[PDB]
Amino acid sequence: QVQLQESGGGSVQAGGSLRLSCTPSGFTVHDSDMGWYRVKPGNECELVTTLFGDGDTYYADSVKDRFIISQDNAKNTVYLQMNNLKPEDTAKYHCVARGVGVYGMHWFCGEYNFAGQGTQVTVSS
Amino acid sequence: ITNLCPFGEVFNATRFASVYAWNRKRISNCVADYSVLYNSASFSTFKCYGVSPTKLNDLCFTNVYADSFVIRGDEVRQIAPGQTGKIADYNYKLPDDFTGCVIAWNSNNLDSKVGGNYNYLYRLFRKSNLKPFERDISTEIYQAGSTPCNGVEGFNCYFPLQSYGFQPTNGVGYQPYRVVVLSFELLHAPATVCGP
Ligand SMILES: *[C@@H]1O[C@H](CO)[C@@H](O)[C@H](O)[C@H]1NC(C)=O
Ligand code: NA
Repeated sequence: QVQLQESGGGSVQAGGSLRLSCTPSGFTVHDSDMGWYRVKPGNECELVTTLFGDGDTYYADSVKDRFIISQDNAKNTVYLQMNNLKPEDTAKYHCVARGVGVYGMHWFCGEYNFAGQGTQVTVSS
Repeated sequence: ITNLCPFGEVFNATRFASVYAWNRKRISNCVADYSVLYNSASFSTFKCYGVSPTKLNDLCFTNVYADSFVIRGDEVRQIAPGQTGKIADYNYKLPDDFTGCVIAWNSNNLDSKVGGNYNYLYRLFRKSNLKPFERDISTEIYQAGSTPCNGVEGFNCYFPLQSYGFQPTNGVGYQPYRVVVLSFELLHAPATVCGP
């Protein structure tokens, strides 16, 4: 069985922070590059971040320096630290294993990616 | 033999195959100017075995095969006789006595994407090594232990393919390289692919 255990979302006021935690079950964060997509109102999918194998990071221009991805291999967990949140950050956030890997050939947001249920984030006025 | 051999469709294809599902094109009934390719400053690898590139224009073969795919830059060394590693072992295997040329060039500008391109795959698990020129496109779950998998990925139950993650700021060893392997076949049968 393969799955992602996701936590840390919910409701927060603008200017606040959240921390998402994502732990694979049946495989590890070492198997593929980990990241997050977010599905904004209107079913608008956007790649938020990815931690590449080489240790480099991608961020969407709109979240750079406010959001930080990190990984703890020993804990088999990847984290998204979300600071200084804004109303336009409201979305369903989806941890992903990018690409094809030991967990199978899956799709998310039109590309190869293994997602799960995700975590709603709602940022109020 | 008046037509020019259709190499452009191979070398200039918009999309390349994943290495596990490497493409093969038969070239026949045509005139090939190998020297023009060889004296192309377009290639960072142009390595021939059992033939001289400076003499290939002199020779006729029965058929030529042009195999193509993408791999990492630090994997191009595996596309040669006598090599080991996940590409030679489980994806694309040359024979010890290969007669042909291995051609490669950096394709970061075409094959990387911002955020990562994961559409190029390689086979990471296999029960045995490929024989020379074998192709395996199967996707059965790899049973790494003594528990059977029942078609479900999980602990010691691996889907056998893996994405490369090509993103533009990868170091050059982790960048995508396009590869063409030319093999030269002489049967006891007429000979249809000549140099000028
Ligand atoms: C591919 O296109 C380039 C660019 O125009 C051309 O110069 C080159 O000869 C082509 N390669 C082959 C194998 O025809
Ligand atoms: Na990883």
